[PDB]
Amino acid sequence: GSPEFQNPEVRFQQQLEQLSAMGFLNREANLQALIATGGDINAAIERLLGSS
Amino acid sequence: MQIFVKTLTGKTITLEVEPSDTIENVKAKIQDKEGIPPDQQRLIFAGKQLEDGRTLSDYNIQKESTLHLVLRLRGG
Repeated sequence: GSPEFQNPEVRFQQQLEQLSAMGFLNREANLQALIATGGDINAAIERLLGSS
Repeated sequence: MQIFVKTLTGKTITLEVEPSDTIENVKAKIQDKEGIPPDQQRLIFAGKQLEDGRTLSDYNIQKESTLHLVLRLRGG
């Protein structure tokens, strides 16, 4: 239906599929990194692995 | 031993390393193959960041492992 992406239970659902496919055990932080970028997964992971 | 190195872009680089190799040592090999300077190279394993001042024995890296090399671009 129409769930909230902010909810850690969802974790974007689709965006998390790419994050986990690139070898990343983090979940919550990834949801934030995805918001900070706005869909830019590569730019997210780059900074995400460094800090937040 | 053999290993697999997939970049954040999705590139799959095949290289050779020893259980006594260092993170920096691997970076040099990758630099030779590709060309990207080690300073712009980042080694991530299962989300865990492999620090340059570490060994393959620190995070217990085995053979046939899949390492993810993130490329932190300084430009835009």
